[PDB]
Amino acid sequence: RSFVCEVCTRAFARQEYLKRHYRSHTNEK
Ligand SMILES: [Zn+2]
Repeated sequence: RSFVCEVCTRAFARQEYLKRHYRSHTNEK
């Protein structure tokens, strides 16, 4: 199954980009 960022509900082609992408959520409000 694909991978969507429960944060920005953004989907990616790979979890990698997600895991990392999450690193950009360290401070997002
Ligand atoms: Zn996100």
